Amino acid sequence: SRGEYVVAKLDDLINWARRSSLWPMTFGLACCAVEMMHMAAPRYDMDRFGVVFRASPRQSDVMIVAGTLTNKMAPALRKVYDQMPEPRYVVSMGSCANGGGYYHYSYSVVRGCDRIVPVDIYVPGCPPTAEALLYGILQLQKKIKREKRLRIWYRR
Amino acid sequence: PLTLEGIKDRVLYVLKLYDKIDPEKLSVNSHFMKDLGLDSLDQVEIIMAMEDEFGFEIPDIDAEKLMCPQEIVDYIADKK
Amino acid sequence: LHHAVIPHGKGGRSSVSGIVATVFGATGFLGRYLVNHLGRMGSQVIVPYRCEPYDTMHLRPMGDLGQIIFMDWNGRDKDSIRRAVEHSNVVINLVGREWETKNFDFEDVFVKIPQAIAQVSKEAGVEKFIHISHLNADIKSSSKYLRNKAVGEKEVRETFPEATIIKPADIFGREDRFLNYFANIRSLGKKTVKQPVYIVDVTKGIINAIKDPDARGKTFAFVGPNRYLLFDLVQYVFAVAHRPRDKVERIHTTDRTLPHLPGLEDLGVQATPLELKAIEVLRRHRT
Amino acid sequence: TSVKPIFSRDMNEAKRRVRELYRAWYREVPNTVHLFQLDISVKQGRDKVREMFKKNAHVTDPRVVDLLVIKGKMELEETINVWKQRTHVMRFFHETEAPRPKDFLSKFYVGHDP
Amino acid sequence: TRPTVRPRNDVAHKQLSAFGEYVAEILPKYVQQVQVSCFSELEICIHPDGVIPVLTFLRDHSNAQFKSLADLTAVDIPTRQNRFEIVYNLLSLRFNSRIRVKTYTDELTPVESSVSVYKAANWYEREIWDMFGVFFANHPDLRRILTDYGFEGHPFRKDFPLSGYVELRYDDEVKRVVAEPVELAQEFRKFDLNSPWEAFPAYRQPPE
Amino acid sequence: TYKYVNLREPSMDMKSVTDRAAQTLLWTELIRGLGMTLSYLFREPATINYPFEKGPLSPRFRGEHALRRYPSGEERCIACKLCEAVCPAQAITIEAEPRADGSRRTTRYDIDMTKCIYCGFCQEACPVDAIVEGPNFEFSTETHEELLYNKEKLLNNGDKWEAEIAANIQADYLYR
Ligand SMILES: NC(=O)C1=CN([C@@H]2O[C@H](COP(=O)(O)OP(=O)(O)OC[C@H]3O[C@@H](n4cnc5c(N)ncnc54)[C@H](OP(=O)(O)O)[C@@H]3O)[C@@H](O)[C@H]2O)C=CC1
Ligand code: SF4
Ligand code: SF4
Ligand code: SF4
Repeated sequence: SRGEYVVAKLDDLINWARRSSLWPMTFGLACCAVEMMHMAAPRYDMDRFGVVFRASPRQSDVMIVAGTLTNKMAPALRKVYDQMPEPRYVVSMGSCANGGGYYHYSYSVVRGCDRIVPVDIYVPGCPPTAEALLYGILQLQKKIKREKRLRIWYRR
Repeated sequence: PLTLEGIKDRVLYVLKLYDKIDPEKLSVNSHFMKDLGLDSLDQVEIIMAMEDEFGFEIPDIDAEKLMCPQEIVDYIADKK
Repeated sequence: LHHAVIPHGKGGRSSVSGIVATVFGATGFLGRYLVNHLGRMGSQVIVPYRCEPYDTMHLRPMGDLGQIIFMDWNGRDKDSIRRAVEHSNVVINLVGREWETKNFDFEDVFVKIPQAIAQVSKEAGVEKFIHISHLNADIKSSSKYLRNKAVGEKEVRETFPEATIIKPADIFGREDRFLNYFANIRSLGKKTVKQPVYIVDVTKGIINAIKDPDARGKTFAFVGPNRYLLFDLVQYVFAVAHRPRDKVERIHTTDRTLPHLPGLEDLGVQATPLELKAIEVLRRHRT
Repeated sequence: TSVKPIFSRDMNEAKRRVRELYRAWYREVPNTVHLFQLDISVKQGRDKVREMFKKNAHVTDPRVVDLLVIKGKMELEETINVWKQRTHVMRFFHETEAPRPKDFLSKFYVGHDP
Repeated sequence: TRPTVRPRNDVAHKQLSAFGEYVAEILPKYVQQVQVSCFSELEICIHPDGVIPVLTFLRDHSNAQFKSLADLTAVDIPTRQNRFEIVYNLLSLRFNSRIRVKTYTDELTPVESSVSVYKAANWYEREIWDMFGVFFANHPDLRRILTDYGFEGHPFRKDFPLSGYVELRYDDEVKRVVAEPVELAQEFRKFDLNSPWEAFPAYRQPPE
Repeated sequence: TYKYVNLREPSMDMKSVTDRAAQTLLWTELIRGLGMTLSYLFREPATINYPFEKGPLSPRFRGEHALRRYPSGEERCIACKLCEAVCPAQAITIEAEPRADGSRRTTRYDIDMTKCIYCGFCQEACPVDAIVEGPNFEFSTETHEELLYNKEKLLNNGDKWEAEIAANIQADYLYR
């Protein structure tokens, strides 16, 4: 079954190519943005994982929603989400963002970013420690390792 | 080509062109507000509709003082 | 019946509503809108997928916290399907690719898929099973599509007889097929009279029929409000859009009404016309 | 009892300012429904505008009428700019149900809403 | 009494007492209270008509300079007919002292829009208009800033509850974000912490 | 006391003005900045290899929200509701019942991981040190359902380790 063999090998190559660099965009509303800039710090690297912090939305591989989502924020957040290529992944960082959090019982606040965009990787904390966020990005990469898109396309 | 009767005829067919008026039933003493069952909301609709039709801005107090088709025609005959 | 299936309070966002719906499909168009309106109703939706979890990921956050649930199914085994329909209030069957594949024809998806799921459903004890079908799918010619759908219609009618066999007309919406082909043109001109029905009235009718009991057993058919020529509709599409073989035969084939079966009026939903929603959806032209 | 009103003397100036504000809303609607690339006919939007005006016609106190005029002027400014987005303008409308009628028996099925 | 309890200066108390007595004597038209707390920060409690005259006096006169403007809020106190309390806060660049000009007001009658003499009061007054509804006649621009546009209710009142009445969610039905009546996921529990037994005997109000 | 800046003048002497002209037309202190940055180039950079080397911490980190139990004994919690009385986002949810024995215990002890700001107030408020902020911080959870702990999840998470928790407490039961 060398057709299946070529499908599996080419799927491994393209998915490793996807998960290799993964340059994000840092949306970053509140102090979770400061902790993201602290995993941009010289101690906890991002060069090593091909991860280039970049404000460009047009080329965003993954998107790290961090800070505190509000009602005034949410349509502009999803407009940022729309002008984005369809292979895309979402890391919800922060207790505020992954379920409302400390401002859960309030007005003007969407109860977590689940109610706007889908979420692949939740990483909790206040702030989620830069070490823990980097672990969450590693488990994001392992989710990219298990995606089987070309397997489903071949045996579709 | 700008007389009183041409302005009254064009006011007549735009009163025909308005939808909720049933029927037109034009008169020099019509008073479409209460004798025809209309609202002051519809009064200001018709006033700024004539403004949209054929000219000048027709401000608020003169929009209030009309309440009547021929009085609109005579106010335009005063203003135009 | 047990508690936490009874309705609770108002509607929306994990207000415990009535039905627990096992949906087959839902990664496509109409199933996605149907999961959307059940999430507005606040109903738990058990959906199995077969594809990558990225598709069910971008249709994931429709529900509230943990309402809808995702699992796996396949078109071969009764064990995975039966495990998906172990505990279900209602179940809907929506499936079908509009071109034959390597491993599936128009036959045996429309034939073999309702057989096994209806088998494990009738051995399972589900209620209000709603099976979709294309309109005017006959024993007659011109489509393996339509004749395999007619065979599936006879199957779902014969075994498990109190299924709501439902059929809309060819629906248009944000991700229509035939209006997209009207956009993806070049040409040719024929004649066919045709009524288009918008998608949200269809899925509102489906959710109302699935939440309203005593309306069971009867097959339903949805009606477009205009019912005029196809080529005039193509001229309308080019006019509103500012620019001057299986799918084209299956739109030129047959479009009629049937006086036998009841439609919109026994449900109480307002019909949205072609013109309003068509002006709403015909974006993406030149400026 | 000394009370200093905003603008009013009787309800004549109230009627005058509210009819001028409605004229401003009439010439406000088509520019905005063309600018925001909206999806609603002009007749429906104008009828919902005049329905929102006809909701609060039961107020005779002139200070309250003055404060309503000032609020409507504020939102007419904030919609004649591009400061408010598509979301707030659709939020004025109700196209997402919200289906709840005022029948007794309908509220008796989905209960505990007297 | 001396360790770990903050000592005070009676000298500053006497200075602020004499100064407040002086201001109360020389603007008799609007002075109702001149109260001095234990730690010497002055409070002047004012009828809602002398806003512009008292602030034009207190900006100048070379005995009370007080150029620095701070907070404005109108502390929502029910069990009154004049509910809201407009609190001007003034700091002297020349004298290093803090005076709190508390003028009282009701729900619907405006105080006289202090932005004419205080250029810092513009967004302060816009904030108070947005959160409360205290109207400000003779003001350049009143808008809603620090709230959503389509939201209304004047939420920092006590009549507005903790959660909002509206709650957004995206839906794919009309392909956009809509507001719904609030469906909380949990209660926001309410702890009856107002314990009895009179922790301060000096602040006892006379009962009936 | 004050020590202010920017009180000088450009010196009118010929040497100082031709030095400022030399910096203007010769690009000197720019190259001095290049020299300083190359001096940081020739250092060894201070990075940590993340999956193998984990960054240092304190014995009093606030992580996992684990539970403890008695020496060969039962559950350390009494359900005395102090942690839910102090929980500043009210993420604790305690419903208590006694069992057939007679000692007072629980039914439902839920931590919302969304609302948990990780203060430490429930650690300081616990009279018997039942709930302890844990040592490890790796949650990284793909689903929002899985971020709502039950009491049995907390007992499994307190029985996956105590020796870390016991070592940290036995080192630092004297400060707090
Ligand atoms: N105008 C119209 O389009 C009308 C359509 N209908 C019917 O409505 C249904 C839904 O239509 P539509 O959304 O446009 O089409 P889709 O192809 O998108 O819907 C079918 C769904 O079932 C899945 N599926 C199909 N075949 C297989 C297979 N062999 N194995 C596994 N999964 C399969 C699809 O992809 P995946 O596997 O990735 O989930 C999808 O989720 C169809 O059955 C169609 O005949 C009826 C009337 C009008
Ligand atoms: S979770 Fe904590 S650190 Fe992050 S935005 Fe909220 S308050 Fe800031
Ligand atoms: S404070 Fe400690 S013992 Fe008391 S209820 Fe909370 S965890 Fe249990
Ligand atoms: S650390 Fe978490 S569980 Fe403990 S009191 Fe704070 S919010 Fe509540």
